[PDB]
Amino acid sequence: SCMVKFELSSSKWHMTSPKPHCVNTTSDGKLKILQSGTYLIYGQVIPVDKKYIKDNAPFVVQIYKKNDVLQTLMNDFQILPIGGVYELHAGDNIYLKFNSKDHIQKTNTYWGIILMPD
Amino acid sequence: SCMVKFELSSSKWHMTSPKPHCVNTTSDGKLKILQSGTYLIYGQVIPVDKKYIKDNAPFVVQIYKKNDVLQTLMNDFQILPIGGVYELHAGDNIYLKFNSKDHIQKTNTYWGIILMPDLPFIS
Amino acid sequence: CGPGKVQNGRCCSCICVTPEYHCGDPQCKICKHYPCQPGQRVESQGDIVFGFRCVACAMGTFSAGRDGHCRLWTNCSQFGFLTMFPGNKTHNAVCIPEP
Amino acid sequence: PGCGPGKVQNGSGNNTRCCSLYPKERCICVTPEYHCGDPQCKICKHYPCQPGQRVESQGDIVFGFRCVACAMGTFSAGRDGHCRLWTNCSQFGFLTMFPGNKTHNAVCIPEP
Ligand SMILES: *[C@@H]1O[C@H](CO[C@@H]2O[C@@H](C)[C@@H](O)[C@@H](O)[C@@H]2O)[C@@H](O[C@@H]2O[C@H](CO)[C@@H](O)[C@H](O)[C@H]2NC(C)=O)[C@H](O)[C@H]1NC(C)=O
Ligand SMILES: *[C@@H]1O[C@H](CO[C@@H]2O[C@@H](C)[C@@H](O)[C@@H](O)[C@@H]2O)[C@@H](O)[C@H](O)[C@H]1NC(C)=O
Repeated sequence: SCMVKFELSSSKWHMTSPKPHCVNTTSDGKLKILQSGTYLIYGQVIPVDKKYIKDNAPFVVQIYKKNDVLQTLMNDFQILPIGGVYELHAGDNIYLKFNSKDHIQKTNTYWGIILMPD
Repeated sequence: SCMVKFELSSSKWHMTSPKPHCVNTTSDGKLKILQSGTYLIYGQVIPVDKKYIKDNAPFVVQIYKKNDVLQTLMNDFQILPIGGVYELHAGDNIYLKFNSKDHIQKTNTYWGIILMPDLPFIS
Repeated sequence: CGPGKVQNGRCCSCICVTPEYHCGDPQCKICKHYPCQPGQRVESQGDIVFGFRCVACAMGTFSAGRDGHCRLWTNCSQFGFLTMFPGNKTHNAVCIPEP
Repeated sequence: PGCGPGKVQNGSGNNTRCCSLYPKERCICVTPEYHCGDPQCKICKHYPCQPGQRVESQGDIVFGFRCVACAMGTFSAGRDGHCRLWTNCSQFGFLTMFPGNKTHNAVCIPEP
């Protein structure tokens, strides 16, 4: 198996092995794919309550491949699940992009990836 | 490695074994948890194009446990990923409920679960 | 039944009791707001969370307020009265006695 | 489509109405009350911002908009939402009959 989980409140990953054969993890929540194959991105982006937002900006989240937008997500400042089944290859960078970092609540905001069996 | 994947385009499952030891899948797209532990609900709900909507209903998708509303998801008819990490017990029923069946597109629509291993080593 | 209250079974017997407010749930768990100008009517289009419309009142029905549910016309002939005004989709029939 | 609220992006490599290089490449949403809603001007959104204030962008992926007053030395007389500098009368040899406020331009008069 090969699976990771990034806890944003602690900026630490939770891995199945200290040296995963599928991805290389960074300290800022980014991923480099080491083995080509089918993968499953997952996670939940928890925004801070709308009553606390000052900058009137849309709550937008993007999942980035190397330079391609895998998906663009937005809603009205609610629990935002991300991910999906994507066919990735070796050498791909996986990272997230937020419309404004103020919108994101650190506590219980996580994301990761898992290698896909058939 | 208990993992299942339901394809709503053909209403058929994609399982690892002929019978998963953790869940018992139904042909309509529901599940029944048979083993306590951690699971990963996932899936993408592809809504029909916003110009094809005649009944101007919100695009609300909800995942349900036995009787507890697990999560409520809604947006202005865009790609809607679902799921998340949730601790589950044996006997829990997992099924989706939608706001209007006219919104869900059959193509590219899928959802399932995976049995979660423990993730001991932290960086 | 609460836009400013709770459900007090003015309540279920569920109807959202305040003008311009109709239920936004198949179980009336919450009461949303929707004006629907007199003569129109509120159409619900949700199975989880309700969407609201404003469809006009069919002939024979009327709505002279922002409630959003058409009321039937007052039939004067059923009471032995004569109709001083038959009525349109925004006003009711006005009856008067016979001399 | 960085210059179309009713059109396309027609690169202003000559002054007509669009993007032009200088930021390095620089697109302007050409219709009043419409300013760009993207770091690449991929789409043009609508925001009135009544005269006297400019539009503040607050997004890194999709833009949010505010109405903040023009700074000292700038003016805006319409609902566009971008403040322009005061006309410097002394540059052309003119005199300020009226120096200008945040909603009206300066009034230059020649030397009598
Ligand atoms: C900003 O200035 C305007 C205009 O000032 C007057 O008119 C100028 C053209 C110039 O001749 C100045 O010396 C004058 O003091 C103020 O008033 C508006 O003036 C216009 C005439 O152009 C008139 O049509 C409007 O009704 C006036 N509006 C108001 C509200 O008085 C205006 O008050 C100034 N605004 C601020 C915020 O300072
Ligand atoms: C609908 O009817 C409205 C009401 O008309 C006025 O009030 C009624 C009760 C009578 O007293 C009548 O004599 C008054 O004129 C009208 O104002 C309105 O124009 C009508 N609209 C249509 C479309 O018929």
